[PDB]
Amino acid sequence: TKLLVSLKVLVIQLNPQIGQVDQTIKRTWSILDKVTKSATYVKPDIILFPEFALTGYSFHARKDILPYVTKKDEGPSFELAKSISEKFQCYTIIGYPEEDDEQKLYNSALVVNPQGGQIFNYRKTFLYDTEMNWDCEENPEGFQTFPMDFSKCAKLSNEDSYNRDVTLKASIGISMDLSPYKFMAPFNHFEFSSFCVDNNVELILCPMAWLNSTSITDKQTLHNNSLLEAAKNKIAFALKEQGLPLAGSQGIYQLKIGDSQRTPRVPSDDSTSEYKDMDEPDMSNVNYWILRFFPFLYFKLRINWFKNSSLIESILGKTRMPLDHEYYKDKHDLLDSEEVIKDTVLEKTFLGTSLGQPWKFQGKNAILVLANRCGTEDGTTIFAGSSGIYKFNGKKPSSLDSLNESVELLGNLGKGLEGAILREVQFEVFR
Repeated sequence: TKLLVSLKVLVIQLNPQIGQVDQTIKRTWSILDKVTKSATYVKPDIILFPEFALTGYSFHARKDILPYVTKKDEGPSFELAKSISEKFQCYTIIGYPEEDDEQKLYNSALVVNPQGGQIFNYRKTFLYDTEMNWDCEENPEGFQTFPMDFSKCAKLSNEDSYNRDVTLKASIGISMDLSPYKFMAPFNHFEFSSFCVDNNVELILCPMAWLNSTSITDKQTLHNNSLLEAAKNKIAFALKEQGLPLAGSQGIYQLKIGDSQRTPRVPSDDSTSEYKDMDEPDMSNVNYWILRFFPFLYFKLRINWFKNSSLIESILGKTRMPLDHEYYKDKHDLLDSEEVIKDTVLEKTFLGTSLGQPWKFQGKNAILVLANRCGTEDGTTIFAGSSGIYKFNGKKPSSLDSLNESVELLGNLGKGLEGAILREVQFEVFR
């Protein structure tokens, strides 16, 4: 049975700096106030914040982050999300540094329902180099899904108002989750987005602290003080030329609240990665993010892959998580066996292809909400901003970027300004 859904989605984009938790919270309440006063404001059903939204990101040592960690149901990030959720009767999702009872540290995203109750806590699964500075653990459950009960957000197709409830299957992916494992795995594994497709996820939520490529990441540069000093001068000039302090922009809010301006489809060029034009998205990253969701994108060649059964072995052979992942540290050939083929195996995909269909996502819908922070840290690291909302429409009739019309760019913030974007998103699910 086809069910139409309408969700009001609000994304908050922040430039948090380490040691400014109280200031970032104040700016957050300032943004939310401005949002409610917008001419085309409507109450959000869900509000999504970035990775480490209140704390800053580039922690260099366990001792430096310890004053900012919290239990999943205590502390500034939880209390903020609970207050927001009660004031807007919505789901609120925020990234925060977590500590558990056993003194283990994670990079996490907590989820609070409209009643102010914490219904989920997701831990980052693929870690970035920075997490290794402070002993961050991998999520021992690997990628996870969870239900979100939305009240009065759905209707049958011939009905005229969104008066029915719906439980959507959701998944959170925190920044690096979208990348090849450790940047070492094959690009074409598309681990996170394959997982979402495999598990028929409908609402994909991504708190991020994702870099613009002007950032200094070359390891030899980072560990040669002379090369590093020279590199830092380059970034300093790039911020100064933009009329910004080195940490980037704070407190000047770009608001796109309830408008329907879509983001222009653009191929990545040798200029789309430049840190200029703070109110425009980084289209190098927008295109790359879209590419990392390849299994959700229409691609003509899948018909040949399926016809020739070219991916059957890849499909049967793929494991739930990378073999060396935390998942298996404590969790555990259908061809040459008398075990039957289970439903779950028939749900599995590689490159978007399943055992049963050339393109498993074909004819389906999914919504992607990406909340990326902006600003700069350590004089080396420039975050890409460009938070946005996307619809994968599952339609046929093959570019690997924003030119591909099976994805809809419902709206983005700029690469450099704090702010907020609200979009009403309409899509279908089947029940």
